[PDB]
Amino acid sequence: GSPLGQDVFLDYCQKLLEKFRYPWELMPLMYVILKDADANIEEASRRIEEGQYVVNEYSRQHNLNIYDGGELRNTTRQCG
Amino acid sequence: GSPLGQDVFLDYCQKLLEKFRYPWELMPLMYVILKDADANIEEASRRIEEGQYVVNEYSRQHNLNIYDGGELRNTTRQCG
Repeated sequence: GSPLGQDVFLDYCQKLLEKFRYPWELMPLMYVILKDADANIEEASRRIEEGQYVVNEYSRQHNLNIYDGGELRNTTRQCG
Repeated sequence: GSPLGQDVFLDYCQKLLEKFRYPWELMPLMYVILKDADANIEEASRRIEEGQYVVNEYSRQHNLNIYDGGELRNTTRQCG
């Protein structure tokens, strides 16, 4: 009787949170994700990443990144 | 992969972001959520909210953070 159920659903989220090093204010999102991923972190963690990769890749598609990329070309190589 | 149609998936993701007024770094989450909610914001917005309520509701029950409105801070107060 001491171990409840809902508290556990949050436990799993606590991991999906510390793993992605997210602040404590993003708990409602780790909650829905696990809610859709059958709460299987091994599955949900595979979604967020596939997500980070999307967002991070999406932008790099429009070349809208003034970071220190440095090496940036295609096909063979311009000349530098 | 599958560009064009992918740009829109970000359009919905954006609303889910501005509506909850989330920073630009939480796009990978608004991405997974819509991915399972058929990307139907009207369907996902129901999860996140029900999510904010869970975390928010789950907290006021133990009075963890939810803003103290008092012992929050102090900095200084040497008036007299």
